[PDB]
Amino acid sequence: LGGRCLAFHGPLMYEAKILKIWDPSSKMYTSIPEEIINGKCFFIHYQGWKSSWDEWVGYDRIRAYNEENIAMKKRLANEAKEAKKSLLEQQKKKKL
DNA sequence: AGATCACGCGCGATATCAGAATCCCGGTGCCGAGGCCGCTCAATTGGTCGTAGACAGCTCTAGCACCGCTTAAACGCACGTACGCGCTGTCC
Repeated sequence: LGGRCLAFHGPLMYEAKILKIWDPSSKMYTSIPEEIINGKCFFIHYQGWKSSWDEWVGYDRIRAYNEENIAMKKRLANEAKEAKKSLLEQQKKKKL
């Protein structure tokens, strides 16, 4: 509770802080979409964003705040920007 | 080669998907304002006396006015150069 974590949104990562941890067994959260209500999900406030973007995320969309996940986030950002540059270059080439 | 139609790209406008901040509407508790009461000090009433200001007469200084010359300064004109202003790009 309150620890730092990395969360999925699209093909990119975003640093977030856990505000609520949901325990489906006891039906309570320590301080919900049906597809994650059954399992242990977490309410997270994303670093660098407003409270309006706070959301519940399951285990699939979350990762521990470690070196490996930070590096994987950096790789995702790098491949995303590379893809955008490639798409722009392809459009430019198609234009001539 | 030129004109018309269709497709693609670029730009403008509206909408919108949102989400952000502000304004608004309602309930609530408050304390700040308006009011009444009592007391007293400052304003009003009455009177005096004296000097400050109002008024008339006179004086003469200064303001106004006028004229005429002469000549410093304003007005006018022209060339041009350098400063204002617009546009553009970069960096912070």
